[PDB]
Amino acid sequence: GSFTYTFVVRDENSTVYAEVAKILLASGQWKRLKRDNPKFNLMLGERNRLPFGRLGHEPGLVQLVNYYRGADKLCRKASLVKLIKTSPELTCTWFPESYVIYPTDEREEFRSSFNKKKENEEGNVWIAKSSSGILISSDATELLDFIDNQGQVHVIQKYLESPLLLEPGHRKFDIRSWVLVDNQYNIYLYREGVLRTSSEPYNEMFFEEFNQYLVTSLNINLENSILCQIKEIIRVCLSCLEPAISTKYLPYHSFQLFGFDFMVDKNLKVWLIEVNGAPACAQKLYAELCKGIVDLAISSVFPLNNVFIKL
Ligand SMILES: Nc1ncnc2c1ncn2[C@@H]1O[C@H](COP(=O)(O)OP(=O)(O)NP(=O)(O)O)[C@@H](O)[C@H]1O
Ligand SMILES: [Mg+2]
Ligand SMILES: [Mg+2]
Ligand SMILES: [Mg+2]
Repeated sequence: GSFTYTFVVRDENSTVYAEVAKILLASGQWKRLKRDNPKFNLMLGERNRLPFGRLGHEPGLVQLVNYYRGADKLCRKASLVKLIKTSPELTCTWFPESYVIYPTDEREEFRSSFNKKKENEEGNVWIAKSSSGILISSDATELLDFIDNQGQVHVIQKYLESPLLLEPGHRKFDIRSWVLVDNQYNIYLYREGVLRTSSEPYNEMFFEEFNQYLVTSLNINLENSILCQIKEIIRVCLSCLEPAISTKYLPYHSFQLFGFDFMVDKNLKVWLIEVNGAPACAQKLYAELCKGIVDLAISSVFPLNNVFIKL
């Protein structure tokens, strides 16, 4: 329809959306405006503290923003924990046992869990992390100190003592998928992940080789084990969040890119450890990705004249 849409960029430092800001121009149908110009169709907003209250007011403007208000209820450690312990649906065998500790909480239920394991004489190594410096120990009282020492509401999570290692180099790793949730709440998983292998033994590795280390050194395949369970976790996590961030009755549209962080243990079991709301990408994939975003979440709303899986 030879029409030209408009957009503002409120986050100059996002490499994922500094990229998108381009691919748009590439279609010859988009024009970037002044960061403060309110006549935009699409707003590539800021990582945190985004002005959602001013969306869908400008007369006649249908607006889309690249963040779901309230999506931090899944992205912040402490929140993610409450969310899984709240909704009855969350059968969460894939989520490390976790407790929120306020410096000044669940440190009482934590101690109970800790002591129970101590008497049953089983793995009792935990890791204390900050919701937004990490400690890994077996001493509760000590872990709790660390928390109180530096006020910042930490989370005490059960540490995976039996992690699937790699080689050469026998190093620990973690996988990270990219999930795109559009304005109608369709979920799309980019066919490519990325691993963050460790330097010292127990570099960034892609699904290219890793799909091999699962066969040329193991039994099953990349799909028949990991990629299978990963989909289930994504689906339930976002399904439990929908009610609290659905834009069905809001005066504007919303879409968002999430970066899920997983881990695999000895028995090839996949655990969820974190979900990042403003994930960057590999310098390599930054292209086939940012184009799926425009295709699936932007152009789907503002029409112009495989790679993704729909969970
Ligand atoms: N439950 C767990 N069991 C085993 N290892 C874990 C667990 N949780 C986290 N880790 C490891 O701890 C590392 C850092 O934890 P993470 O929760 O990602 O912290 P962060 O605050 O986002 N910081 P960053 O190190 O920049 O990613 C991860 O890359 C994992 O290798
Ligand atoms: Mg929103
Ligand atoms: Mg996004
Ligand atoms: Mg992290």
